[PDB]
Amino acid sequence: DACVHHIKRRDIVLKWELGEGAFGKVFLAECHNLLPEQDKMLVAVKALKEASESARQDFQREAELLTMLQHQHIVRFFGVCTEGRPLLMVFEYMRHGDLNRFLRSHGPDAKLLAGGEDVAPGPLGLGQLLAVASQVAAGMVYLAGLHFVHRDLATRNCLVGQGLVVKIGDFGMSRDIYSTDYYRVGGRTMLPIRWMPPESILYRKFTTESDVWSFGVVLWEIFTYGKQPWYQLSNTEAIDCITQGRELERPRACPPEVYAIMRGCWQREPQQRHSIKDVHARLQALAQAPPVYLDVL
Ligand SMILES: CC(C)(C)c1cc(NC(=O)CSc2nnnn2-c2ccc(O)cc2)n(-c2ccccc2)n1
Repeated sequence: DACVHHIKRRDIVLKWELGEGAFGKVFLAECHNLLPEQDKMLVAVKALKEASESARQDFQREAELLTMLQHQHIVRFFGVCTEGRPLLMVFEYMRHGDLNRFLRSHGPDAKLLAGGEDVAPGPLGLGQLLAVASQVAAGMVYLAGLHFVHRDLATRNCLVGQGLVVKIGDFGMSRDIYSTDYYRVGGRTMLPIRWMPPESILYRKFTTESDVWSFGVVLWEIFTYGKQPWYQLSNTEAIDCITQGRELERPRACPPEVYAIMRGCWQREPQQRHSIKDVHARLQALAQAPPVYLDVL
């Protein structure tokens, strides 16, 4: 509560709504006197929907976590606004939205119409995809370092910004645009089953090793340009396939070495999976490698 930075309401000017959840409305806003170099900048502002009693504590833990967890590929948190209501959380605005939307909007069958400023026309090339994957991996190295377990790693939970800087976040399981990416158990609990390893589905254990599995699935989302994992399957069919040891096929756009990295994440025994530090190293080696090398994959 003391560690969390505070922003005066007068310094925040709401412009329009960006999105909406069950836990809050997100707005694009101007924030004044937040930084030295920038006299005025753009921010995402989550206004708390104070309906339930516990939402105020979730707000608090979110703001506390995001004040502690800060890194180049984690969503940037600037502080809260507690003076008056509704309570506001203030974030760095990422102009391309979520990585899933971005991947789909530069998929295959994308002509010269897509592109400009920070991305080329049409389908993202191998270098761009490896760049995306390396950044996410870097963010997961950091969380792995602090022994944080994400539990909902997926492209829909990654933001993309100016110059394709990618940062990991977590936007609840609240937005209805991605409700089919969860399996509703009974009432209110939602499970991202298609991203989950067999030990998480069967035994309900979430660890650093279950995140690496999920990164593996993010790597497949990236190389399928935002395709849902197991899109051909219903939820229960997916649970069956994942628990019975079935693996997602190599995507068309994905070369063998990168599929090898995915398979590294998908070892059935958690112990046998490669560390996120190794995966990042491999991807960044690939991301930064010269054109001559990459053209031969
Ligand atoms: C870092 C970690 C993965 C642990 C994480 C991140 C978050 N939180 C986020 O990622 C909210 S980002 C966000 N929220 N509202 N709007 N918005 C938004 C919209 C568009 C933009 O361009 C920019 C921002 N958590 C977390 C922790 C506890 C409870 C809930 C979430 N954990």
